[PDB]
Amino acid sequence: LSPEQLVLTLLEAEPPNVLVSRPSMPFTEASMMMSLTKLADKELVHMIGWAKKIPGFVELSLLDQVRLLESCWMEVLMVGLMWRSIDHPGKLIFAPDLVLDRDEGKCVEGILEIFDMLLATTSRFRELKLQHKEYLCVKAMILLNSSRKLTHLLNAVTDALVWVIAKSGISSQQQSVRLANLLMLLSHVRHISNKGMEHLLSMK
Amino acid sequence: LSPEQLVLTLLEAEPPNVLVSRPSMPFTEASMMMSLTKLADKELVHMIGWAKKIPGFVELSLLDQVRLLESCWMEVLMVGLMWRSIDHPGKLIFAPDLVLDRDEGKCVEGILEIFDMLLATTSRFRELKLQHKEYLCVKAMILLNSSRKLTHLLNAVTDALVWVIAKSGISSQQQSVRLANLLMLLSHVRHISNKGMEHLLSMK
Ligand SMILES: CCCCN(C)C(=O)CCCCCCCCCC[C@@H]1Cc2cc(O)ccc2[C@H]2CC[C@]3(C)[C@@H](O)CC[C@H]3[C@H]12
Ligand SMILES: CCCCN(C)C(=O)CCCCCCCCCC[C@@H]1Cc2cc(O)ccc2[C@H]2CC[C@]3(C)[C@@H](O)CC[C@H]3[C@H]12
Ligand code: NI
Ligand code: NI
Ligand code: NI
Ligand code: NI
Repeated sequence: LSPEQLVLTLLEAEPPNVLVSRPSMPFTEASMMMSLTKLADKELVHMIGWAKKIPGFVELSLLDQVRLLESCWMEVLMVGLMWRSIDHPGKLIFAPDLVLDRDEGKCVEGILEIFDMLLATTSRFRELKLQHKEYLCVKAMILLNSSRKLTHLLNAVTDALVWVIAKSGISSQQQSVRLANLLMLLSHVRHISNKGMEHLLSMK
Repeated sequence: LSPEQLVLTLLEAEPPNVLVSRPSMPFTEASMMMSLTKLADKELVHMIGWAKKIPGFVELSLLDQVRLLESCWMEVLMVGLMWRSIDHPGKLIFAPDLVLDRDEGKCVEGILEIFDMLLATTSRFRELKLQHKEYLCVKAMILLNSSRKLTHLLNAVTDALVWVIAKSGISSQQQSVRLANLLMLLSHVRHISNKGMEHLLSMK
């Protein structure tokens, strides 16, 4: 498979959006957590089908498959949330009809800071002018950077990210730099996922 | 400062080694933890002077300075340990005269698995044929990838890593790939540092 072809299959593998909605009345700690939780449940179902569409993922052992989805699922969700909210300052686009204002974060104890960390990282991706095609490779690298067919798969995604950056036309050095900047941003997603998780544990 | 000049100052900023030694008798949980702990203490002193030699680090606010050293110190220590043990399968080179066999890990409860994670990541760096000059930039990127003079500093280190990879002579695409592989290895160091820390907490 060529890089371009790898990208095209990732593009077609995007999960469908989820059918949700904001309760008409003002959010409460209960209804906001109820909404986020139902949303994630449906996204988690679609995430499994998405990973199965990544070229070579189903050829991995069932155990490795489950292992990857299990250890980086909050990260895959957050980066999708960031991509969706990239062009909307102060807003988190959890789902097409589940758009939350930053200030709504005070509706839940301790979610405000997590919202703020998501908004900041999203702003960095915006400043970097992240492209939708680079978002697809970066998302697949989060799921896979955790040995043999796996390393092969990661390499393929990496060559697909490099091909996408080459098509932007900047210089060779600026292409390396851009690569380094995209990858260093994923470690920020890792950090916010760890805090979001602890935020969940203490909560439920 | 040119990339080459940035590298040369990092090279001269390497901390001096520490004066330590193995107790003559066979290690016990107490004497192994005593040795590791004294070693780290002295390395932690030298780490502070090293960071102060990174071009632009002292111009950062005192608060940011302390913040960086405080959040990624175990990572900077582990990557130095990995570099030192790169050419020695089954051995962790904690210090010139503090060389531990893998099997000595059973001398302390729960250290065996941490030793094993360090040895595995070290083997990956060996397979990648990590160069000492790339090790210097990667180490400085761990300390700095955590806004303005900081971003400037990180960019400078990144351009220094890219310059070092260009001098290896591989193709443009293989240079991007190599960059992506070095950076993805640092996230493994992050993970082992988290486990080593928890291992310490539960312990002391
Ligand atoms: C997909 C395969 C893995 C499935 N496995 C093994 C699992 O364990 C899944 C476990 C399901 C966990 C149920 C809880 C659902 C998570 C909802 C996340 C909830 C909804 C959500 C949705 C997104 O699309 C992105 C981020 C987020 C989270 C960001 C961080 C928040 C704001 C935290 O601060 C509190 C609420 C969290 C948000
Ligand atoms: C430098 C500025 C930061 C200083 N600050 C704010 C601090 O808090 C420093 C705190 C000092 C912590 C004291 C404990 C010393 C750490 C010794 C680490 C101990 C020695 C050591 C030395 C290395 O050069 C590399 C890794 C390592 C660790 C690897 C992971 C191990 C094997 C764990 O599984 C148990 C022992 C750990 C090893
Ligand atoms: Ni569905
Ligand atoms: Ni939009
Ligand atoms: Ni000294
Ligand atoms: Ni050696």
